[PDB]
Amino acid sequence: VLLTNLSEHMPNDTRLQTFLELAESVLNYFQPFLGRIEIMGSAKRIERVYFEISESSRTQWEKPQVKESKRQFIFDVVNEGGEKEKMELFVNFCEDTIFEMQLAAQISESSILTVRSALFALRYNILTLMRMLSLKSLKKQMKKVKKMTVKDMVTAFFSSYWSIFMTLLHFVASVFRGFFRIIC
Amino acid sequence: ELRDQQEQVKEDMETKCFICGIGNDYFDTVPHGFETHTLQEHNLANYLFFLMYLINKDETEHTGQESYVWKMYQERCWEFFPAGDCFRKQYEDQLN
Amino acid sequence: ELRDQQEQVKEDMETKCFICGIGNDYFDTVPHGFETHTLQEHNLANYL
Amino acid sequence: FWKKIIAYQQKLLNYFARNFYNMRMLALFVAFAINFILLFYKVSTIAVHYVLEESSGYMEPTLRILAILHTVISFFCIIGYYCLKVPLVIFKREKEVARKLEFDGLYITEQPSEDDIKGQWDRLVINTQSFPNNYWDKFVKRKVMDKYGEFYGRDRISELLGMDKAALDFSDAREKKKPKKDSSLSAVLNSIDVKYQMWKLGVVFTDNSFLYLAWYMTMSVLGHYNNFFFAAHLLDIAMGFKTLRTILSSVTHNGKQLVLTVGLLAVVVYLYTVVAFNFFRKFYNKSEDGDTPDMKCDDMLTCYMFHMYVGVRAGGGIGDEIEDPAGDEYEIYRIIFDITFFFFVIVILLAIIQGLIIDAFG
Amino acid sequence: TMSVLGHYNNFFFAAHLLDIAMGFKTLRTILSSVTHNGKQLVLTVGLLAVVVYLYTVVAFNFFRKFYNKSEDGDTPDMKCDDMLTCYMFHMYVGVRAGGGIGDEIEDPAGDEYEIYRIIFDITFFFFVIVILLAIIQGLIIDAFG
Ligand SMILES: Nc1ncnc2c1ncn2[C@@H]1O[C@H](COP(=O)(O)OP(=O)(O)OP(=O)(O)O)[C@@H](O)[C@H]1O
Ligand SMILES: Nc1ncnc2c1ncn2[C@@H]1O[C@H](COP(=O)(O)OP(=O)(O)OP(=O)(O)O)[C@@H](O)[C@H]1O
Ligand SMILES: [Zn+2]
Ligand SMILES: [Zn+2]
Repeated sequence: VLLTNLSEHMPNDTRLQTFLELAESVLNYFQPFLGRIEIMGSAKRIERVYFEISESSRTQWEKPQVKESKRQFIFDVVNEGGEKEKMELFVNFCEDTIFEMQLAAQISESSILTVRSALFALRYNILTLMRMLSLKSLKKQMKKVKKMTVKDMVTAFFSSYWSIFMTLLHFVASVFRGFFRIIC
Repeated sequence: ELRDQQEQVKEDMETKCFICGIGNDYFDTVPHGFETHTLQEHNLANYLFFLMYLINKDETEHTGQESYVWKMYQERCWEFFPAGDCFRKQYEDQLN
Repeated sequence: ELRDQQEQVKEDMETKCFICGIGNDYFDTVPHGFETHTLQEHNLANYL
Repeated sequence: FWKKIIAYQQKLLNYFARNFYNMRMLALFVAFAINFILLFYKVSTIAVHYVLEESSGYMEPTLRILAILHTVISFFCIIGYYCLKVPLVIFKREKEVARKLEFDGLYITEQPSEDDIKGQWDRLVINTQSFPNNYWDKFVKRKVMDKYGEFYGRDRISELLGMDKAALDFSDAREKKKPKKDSSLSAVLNSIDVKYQMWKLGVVFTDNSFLYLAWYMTMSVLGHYNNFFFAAHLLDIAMGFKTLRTILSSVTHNGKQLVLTVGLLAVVVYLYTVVAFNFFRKFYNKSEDGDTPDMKCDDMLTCYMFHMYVGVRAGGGIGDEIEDPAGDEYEIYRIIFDITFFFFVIVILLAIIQGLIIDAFG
Repeated sequence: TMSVLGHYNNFFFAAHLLDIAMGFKTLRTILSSVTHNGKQLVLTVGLLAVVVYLYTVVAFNFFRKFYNKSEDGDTPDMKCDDMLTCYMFHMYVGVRAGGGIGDEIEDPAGDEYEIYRIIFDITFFFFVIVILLAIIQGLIIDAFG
């Protein structure tokens, strides 16, 4: 906190800027726990206050119910609220939120198969398509295509995509079968 | 009507700070200036956290600034809330 | 249309003084400056 | 031999990639021709078979020619899609997985959540030798190694990314190798990367635009056994046309509030069916044969179906299709029942549906 | 020309009442709501013409016994034994009906295709009478704004 105050009030000093990097780990550990607000001080000047935020306060502040309460409060202030009542309604909301967070802190004391089936269907149905590649006996196809014809390249070029489409159909059917087996 | 009401809240929160009321035009003279102001300087959650700290802190253990804020809170005067002013505007010539 | 007409009046009265026509941005350099101007300096009831 | 045959292969691939969008407009024009010929399609008499009426006689051969042309064009639109828009999908997937490996450590510090199919399927491509095949950054493995190597291991990271351990060092050091031949079938079969082409096929099979185009092909193939599956190809206007997407966006913008409004109506007309089944049962007779009644609210399911179908589709509510309540002990109650059904279902709940579509245009 | 033709038949002088849109400048604000989104009111009718076609297909393939339009048992008046006739029936009577196609066809109770035909009718009512006739309303309304 002393280092943060010195850094934010001496923003162009290089000796402090070559000394702050010597405390990055400490200044990174306390970043979540370091509070920082701004007030109009007793000297008629804007002053910056540094305080401590505990982990329980942040955990209860980041709860879904408190966030929804904050959204509703902000909506109400913006729409149905004025400007002279803003900092009064804000304190009234902060007090209720603090009491709720403090009560929650004390009271709080101490699909997968569906994805797996689809993944297995992909694996199996793609290995079925890849086994004809992993044959090494396509030398017979090579021998009959060796008499080159653009017609036969057209035919085989269409046949590869037809095989891909058939593999996709098999994969879809396997997924449907697995879904029937896992719904019940 | 319920759509315009929800859009107005978003517009106000994206174009004006909740606490000070200064527009984003002033703060966006430095990159991500409005984000820095509304998440580090004038965060509305930080003011709630400060009030919690002040309330849960012993009265004989406040600093002078904390005692000043505590007295104004106890007599319900909200002039310790920056309104139209901030650090980077008060010290604009020094900071920049 | 009747909703936008009523919203425009509120927006104009909250963002501009009735008499001088100066916006609230100028007056809100002092806390509650627009309120002070529109209720003590340029109040439309005071002119009546 | 296998320089020129691949040259012709690239010629065909480029042709189909170029004409993907032009054959996508032709498969929509052939559909409006098949479905226009299908408007002259009768049923003839028991052995019942559908016959295509024709005075000219030119419709039947034309329909069979157009049924094969549509099937050919649909397959060409799948080939064209694979040539054109699949490389973009592969590039986008390869960029995301690489940047999650590097800047998030998705497979070093974290792991997929076992319910993300993309995250679990992207495990195979990490170890592949043909990784960033489409993504530009060829140094992503060397970057993840430099980043996470010291903490998690020169050897663990190398095993995970499938990079060579020590043969690279020996090759920078002293070794010899022998070249190979393009014409060699063994060379081609060894060069092709099985584990990467598996992940690529797995991604294409999960693509939401390849699956739709495959459905378009399957329902065109099924259009030869029965020529009425070519009417399912007229659902393609929403995708082909870009001006029918502004009209169809009003429904789909608030498309989740139009489903929770029908569900709310299904609950409201249920609370009315409860009241009718408990109190108004003598008023649900639907015939003049006095000997045999046709009571449609003597069972809860039948009464609920009656209220959901006839009362809902009625222009004044349930009271237009049930017995007159005059001169009965439950007369004012049944008048309230009918008027509230009309107000809350026919008027109000059928106004929310209108307003949801209207508020989407704005 | 239509004033000259009004001398042979005096009823061509009724075609001169279409001139109010041009002569009057206040009837052009009302008539601009239709013509502002005037291209979306044509692609919506075309979309309805395709939707009621996919319903006619289902009716002609599965629901043909329910389209008899007389009580003379000797002579049926089947209006979905031909695709064009069934499409005209669906486009005219089912579309102009206030509850959908199901108000003008046989009752489905006590049939094997009963829940399917209930779904057919309720979806026709929802998608055509309610939704597609709401897009037309909203297009005119969003033009005034
Ligand atoms: N004084 C202020 N304190 C906090 N946020 C402010 C302030 N002034 C303006 N804002 C704006 O309000 C926004 C808050 O938006 P919102 O209410 O959606 O919550 P959020 O911080 O985005 O997170 P969440 O919705 O998850 O709670 C901030 O992103 C910021 O731009
Ligand atoms: N010259 C002006 N004189 C008075 N009010 C002004 C002037 N210029 C702007 N205003 C604004 O007009 C507002 C008046 O609002 P409104 O018409 O609702 O009446 P009100 O003062 O709030 O009270 P009431 O509604 O009870 O009569 C003031 O609050 C002020 O912000
Ligand atoms: Zn601020
Ligand atoms: Zn003034």
